Amino acid sequence: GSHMLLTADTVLTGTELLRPGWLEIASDRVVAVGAGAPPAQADRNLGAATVVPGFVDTHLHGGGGGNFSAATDDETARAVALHRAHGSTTLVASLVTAGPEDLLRQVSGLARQVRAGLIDGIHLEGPWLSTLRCGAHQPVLMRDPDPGEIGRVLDAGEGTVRMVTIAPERDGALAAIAQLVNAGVVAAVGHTEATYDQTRAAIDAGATVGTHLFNAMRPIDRREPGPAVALTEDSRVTVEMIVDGVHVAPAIYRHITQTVGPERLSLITAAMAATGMSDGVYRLGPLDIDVVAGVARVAGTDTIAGSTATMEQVFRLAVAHCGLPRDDALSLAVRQACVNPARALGLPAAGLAAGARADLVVLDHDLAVTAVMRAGEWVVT
Amino acid sequence: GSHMLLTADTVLTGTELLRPGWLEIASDRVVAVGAGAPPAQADRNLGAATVVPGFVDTHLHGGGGGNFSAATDDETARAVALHRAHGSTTLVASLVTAGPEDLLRQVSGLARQVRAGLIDGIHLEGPWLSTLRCGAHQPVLMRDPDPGEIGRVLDAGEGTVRMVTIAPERDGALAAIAQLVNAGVVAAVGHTEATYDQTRAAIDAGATVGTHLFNAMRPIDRREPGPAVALTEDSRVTVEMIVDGVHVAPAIYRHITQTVGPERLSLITAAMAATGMSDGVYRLGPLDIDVVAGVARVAGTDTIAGSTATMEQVFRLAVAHCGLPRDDALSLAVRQACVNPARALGLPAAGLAAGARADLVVLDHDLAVTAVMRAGEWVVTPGAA
Ligand SMILES: CC(=O)N[C@@H]1[C@@H](O)[C@H](O)[C@@H](COP(=O)(O)O)O[C@@H]1O
Ligand SMILES: [Cl-]
Ligand SMILES: [Cl-]
Ligand SMILES: [Zn+2]
Ligand SMILES: [Zn+2]
Repeated sequence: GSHMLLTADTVLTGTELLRPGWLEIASDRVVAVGAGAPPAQADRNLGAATVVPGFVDTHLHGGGGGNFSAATDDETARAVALHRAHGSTTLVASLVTAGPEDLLRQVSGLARQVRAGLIDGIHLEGPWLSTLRCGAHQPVLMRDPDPGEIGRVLDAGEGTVRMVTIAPERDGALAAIAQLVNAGVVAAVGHTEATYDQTRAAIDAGATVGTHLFNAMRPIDRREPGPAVALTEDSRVTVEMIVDGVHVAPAIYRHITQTVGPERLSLITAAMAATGMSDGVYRLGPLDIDVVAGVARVAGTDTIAGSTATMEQVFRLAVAHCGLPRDDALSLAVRQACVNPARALGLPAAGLAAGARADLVVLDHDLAVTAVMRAGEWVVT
Repeated sequence: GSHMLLTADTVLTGTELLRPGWLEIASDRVVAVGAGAPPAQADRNLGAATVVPGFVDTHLHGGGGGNFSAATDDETARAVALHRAHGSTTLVASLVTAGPEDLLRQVSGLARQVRAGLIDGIHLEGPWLSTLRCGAHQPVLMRDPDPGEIGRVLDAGEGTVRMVTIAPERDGALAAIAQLVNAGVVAAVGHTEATYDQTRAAIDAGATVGTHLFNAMRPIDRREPGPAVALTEDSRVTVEMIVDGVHVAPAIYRHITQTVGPERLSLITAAMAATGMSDGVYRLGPLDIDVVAGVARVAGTDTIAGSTATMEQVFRLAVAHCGLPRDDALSLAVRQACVNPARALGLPAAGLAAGARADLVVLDHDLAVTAVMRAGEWVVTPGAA
């Protein structure tokens, strides 16, 4: 654009709650943001709306019928369009376990769409995972992390692979974590039967993210705490959680938030390709997924295979279920849905502040998305 | 009575860490506490020792060969003498699940020792329980909480029953919790297969304590969190934890401390009658117990017969495993072993402060007890441990 001055009764910047607030947008940047009456006459008076920074979804597999694992322009476009429509202005595309050949093709294909700007990075969830915690993955393809293949895969992405999930109990997992962190890649722990001690070792080797805490993860036990306690204990780790109301009980979300504090939890969707569509049978990598009432299940089991949630939905549920008063709930959920995930992944600092890119979301009273701006242009006007 | 002046390199009062510190004792009361040099020449300089308030053990079954469930002067005296020598200056004696007539006799007999001053209260850990997990005491006598029997048992205690463990899923549990709170008794949640929702209902009905969190309790599951999460979530609840290194992993104790904060965890021993006994085989109530390297087992079996922890041991393990630097660790451990449990049970607020009873413990640099004072007199005088 050129000159936009927005007002709204509430503006959350990432670190403060402005009531009322205003933002001045020039081209694709925020030039200025503040509380009270605006420094000039406003162009857009949003009224009784809440403005938050754009949502930063760092772990999702598709949407609107599109699968990121397809690594085609059409499927990526329809996934990006749906999530962007719901306020996810930054997206890390996740790949499920795959054979070496398909992995290179998928990484190369997605890396092109990063460079094109459709997605902001690649997450490799697999193949270096535990077969005991596979879920919606093909366990046959999981393998020990080999430093030759890791280098080949990172070479193919040309710096666009941002995060790799590792099962810390596989042979060569601790070397692979060091190898990833030397390449500037975030090492995440997930899909693992690791003990407390093995997860603690992975953290000391440089893992800094917990992949959807409590899902595909050994449970907490009084004598063997398991990975979830190692991950919540260490302040260097940002834990992911899927708060769609299906993957973990809301009281678990509340418990972990209590434990790790406001800066150490990231909300994610793990959205699959049926997000935004109708019910039926779908595809995730090389698997068939039956979505019944929006609940994704691997065809023929009881295993939930991913969510059908957008960041707008998990934001709303975080606010409702975090147990804090409304204003504090909004502030917390903005840290979890915008600030913490961008920080954890080395992404452009989320936040509405002078010089930041103008990515923001307008929420109505019920906290539904009414507008979405990305790079200073309305995606949803 | 005259004023005794004590000095030590470090005095923890329950809220402050004084370095150096001093305390003035008159009769059985603390007169004054302060930092720096004493007001006069001290009657005893404890030197390079750390003084803490007396330990408050709110859940234990015996020690030194005595079972509180015996409800005799001889068994209670032996248990009290053992734990007192390791710094527990306040004790709440626990009874396991028992038959209705045996329950009344045990309560009646322990109430007399409350009135005599050997113990400070009674905890009924049973019979209104409902778990078969390891830790179950006598599950064939577990039964629904009948308000008639509760009134009869509370009457028998003449106000000395301070805590009652309730499994929240039994018919009548929520009513029993309301009945206990109205009678001024603490309702604890424990020995239960209750869901998260059923436990949160018990908390809304007035339960304020979790009986040895994670032990004898449904575990945490991602879709059914179980009672431990309801108990850690609610600020009204003080959770018990047995930190002897065996009942819960040290990192679980850190996790829970990190979750609930410094005010909401109590260290307990759940000590059984073999606590503090030398290696050997012993007749303790209805069981032959074999003690090997301080671990008690029923003779002829590999099965561990419960905790043999003293408050001295759990305090030292709490300081070692809480993951804080030493001074912050001592300050947390004093809250968990002294202030939080006394407050949860409505006991005389622990702490070395003007007006408080003179109950304190002297520890060396290894955090071993070297002296114990209770009501202004040395139970264990410095050097005699
Ligand atoms: C793509 C993928 O792997 N998604 C996982 C799924 O595998 C797992 O079954 C589910 C719950 O796992 P849980 O039953 O251990 O919580 O979480 C995620 O949806
Ligand atoms: Cl997932
Ligand atoms: Cl016990
Ligand atoms: Zn995933
Ligand atoms: Zn007990």
